[PDB]
Amino acid sequence: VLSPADKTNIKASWEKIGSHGGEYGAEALERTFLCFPTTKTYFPHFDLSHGSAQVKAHGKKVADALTNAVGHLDDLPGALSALSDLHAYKLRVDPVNFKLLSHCLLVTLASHHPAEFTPAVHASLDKFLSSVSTVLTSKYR
Amino acid sequence: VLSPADKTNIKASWEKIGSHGGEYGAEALERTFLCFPTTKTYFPHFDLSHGSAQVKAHGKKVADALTNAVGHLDDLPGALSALSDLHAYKLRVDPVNFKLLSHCLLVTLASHHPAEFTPAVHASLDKFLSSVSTVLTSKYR
Amino acid sequence: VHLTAEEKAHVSGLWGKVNTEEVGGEALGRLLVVYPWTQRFFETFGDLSSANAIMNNPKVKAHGKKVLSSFSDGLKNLDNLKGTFAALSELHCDKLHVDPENFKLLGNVLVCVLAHHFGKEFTPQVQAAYQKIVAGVANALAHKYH
Amino acid sequence: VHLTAEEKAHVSGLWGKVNTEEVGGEALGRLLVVYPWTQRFFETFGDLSSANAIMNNPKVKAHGKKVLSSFSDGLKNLDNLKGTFAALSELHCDKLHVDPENFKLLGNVLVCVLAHHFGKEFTPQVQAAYQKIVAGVANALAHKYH
Ligand code: HEM
Ligand code: HEM
Ligand code: HEM
Ligand code: HEM
Repeated sequence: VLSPADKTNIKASWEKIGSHGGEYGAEALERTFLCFPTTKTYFPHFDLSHGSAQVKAHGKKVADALTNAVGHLDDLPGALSALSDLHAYKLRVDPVNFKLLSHCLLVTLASHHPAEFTPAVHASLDKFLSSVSTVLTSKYR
Repeated sequence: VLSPADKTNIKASWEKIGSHGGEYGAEALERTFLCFPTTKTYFPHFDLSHGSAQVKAHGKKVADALTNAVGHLDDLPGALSALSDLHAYKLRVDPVNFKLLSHCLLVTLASHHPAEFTPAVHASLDKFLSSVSTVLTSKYR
Repeated sequence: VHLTAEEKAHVSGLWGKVNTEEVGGEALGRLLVVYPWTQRFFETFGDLSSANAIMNNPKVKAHGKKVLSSFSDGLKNLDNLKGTFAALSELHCDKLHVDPENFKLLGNVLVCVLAHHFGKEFTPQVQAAYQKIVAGVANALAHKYH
Repeated sequence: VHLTAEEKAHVSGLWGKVNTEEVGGEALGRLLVVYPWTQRFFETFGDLSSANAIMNNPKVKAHGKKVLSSFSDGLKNLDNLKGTFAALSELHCDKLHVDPENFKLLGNVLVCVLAHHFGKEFTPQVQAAYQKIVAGVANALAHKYH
């Protein structure tokens, strides 16, 4: 359960990430494929090269949905229902995979934005990414 | 996230428990203390000997919290806020222990209510317990 | 895991009453219903779209049986679980790509399934011994991710 | 973990530049701030009420330093991680009762901290090798529990 400070923290930090999200998403994805290879069995139909243009494109799609979610912290189930149908019903992603990508996202943010990545921001962001994960892996339609 | 089919199944099976929550809750505690000894660490001040009256009484309180929870399925952060205060700020219970107690509760139920313990109800109560557990280990006010 | 002589007796004494045709299919059915992302692993088994479809699929029942006599071989070799699952471990690591966190879940499911069948006689002492078994089997099955 | 010589170089290359005082401290604080139940184990350390209190707490820093020196000793015995962490395993299992699940959490906090200090130099590849260490430290700390 997100606290209010959690929200004002989550929104604050996403302000800074902001127009850079697109590439943080791709870096995060790249980080995960690379550090936890099993995750690539989910994208058999993708170029998983280091420069990959699809990975970049997909990072952008991931980061948008993350933007979307920061706007809807009081009703995440409502806002991410379509992403939930996709990940839970259709693709059937093992939830451990979310833990891996969420960790790689945090690491990405830490890398590009050390001054904004205070312990407290770290803390709210981790709750955030894990709420998001619960919604995406739940079947509630 | 719970679907209203989960909600329907959670209510059903909890109604079938009836006036037995208390015994189930005590037995669930017994089993958790016994299968995972390190849980006992949280109760250094209790009589944990088998059959104990402090345990039966506490089971009754745990089962009432659950009945309370079943009654407010649309607003568990709201309804459980004092219990989150107790388990998250004051007692600081490792989340792992909630998984352990939840599993022992389901075994308790399965062993007393086989006809009810259908797969679909099993699936719902687990969501239920994990939803409860998240709220009680979250610091949100 | 590492069982005392007394725990071996509870575990072996219960297992003789276990219907190996029913129990494995019920264990696996429930894993697929309760932990539904586990269906991704068993697509080629048929439609798995409802609790009732999953619980009546004959491929689910038949795979279940295999899982469960594998556990039986386990019981005959408790003091070397690693050794007796080395092969199964490779299979699930390199070929199938099953995260080991799912071995724990199937383990707890099986236990719930035991409590279902045996009711009262699934006493807390007996459960305690099985929890050691399934912990140990989940662990054996995982050590090839090292 | 047996690390490949490439991985061993990525790891040891970066370790050489880690302020073992700063970093041990930051990783521990962040552990208590981000996974606040971990505070229960550290009650005799003083006020752990606010993030700031935790990050500035002297006893937290000092303990940070031990944790990391322990990690440093790990890097020296890379191919006997389990025996190098035998004693710390018992201490954490039988004396303190810290669930094995928190070790992978501290590894993860540790990795975040290293990303935070080295930005661009913490490249995906280097990270892949640290994930392997931390995972290995965690497994080695868990030996006595199973
Ligand atoms: C916070 C976590 C995640 C978010 C916000 C997210 C979001 C998204 C979004 C926005 C799409 C695009 C849907 C579309 O418009 O086509 C998508 C597709 C997809 N996601 Fe995720 N996702 C997340 C986690 C994961 C994880 C952990 C996996 C498994 C490793 C995964 C696997 C996929 C796959 C395989 C696709 C379809 C790829 C394609 O064919 O184009 N996602 N996801
Ligand atoms: C759904 C799961 C749980 C529920 C519903 C629950 C409910 C409760 C309730 C209602 C109380 C007492 C309220 C009062 O008298 O003011 C309580 C107290 C307590 N709980 Fe839980 N609890 C749960 C899980 C756990 C777990 C897993 C642990 C640790 C193993 C734990 C440890 C404690 C402790 C140490 C107390 C203090 C009891 C005393 O000193 O009198 N709880 N819980
Ligand atoms: C924890 C106890 C487990 C045991 C004892 C076990 C045992 C087995 C056995 C005996 C086989 C078949 C090999 C053969 O017939 O020659 C198998 C294969 C397989 N396992 Fe498991 N397993 C376990 C857990 C899991 C889990 C948790 C999953 C995934 C959720 C899984 C996924 C699979 C899959 C997809 C196959 C291939 C079956 C086929 O397509 O024929 N296993 N395992
Ligand atoms: C990477 C994982 C970890 C490593 C390598 C590690 C290492 C250490 C070391 C070297 C000591 C000091 C032992 C001595 O020389 O006397 C220690 C003590 C201790 N550790 Fe850990 N630790 C880890 C994780 C954890 C975690 C996650 C917790 C709690 C959640 C924890 C709780 C404690 C406690 C309570 C002490 C006693 C401290 C005192 O009162 O002085 N450890 N650990």
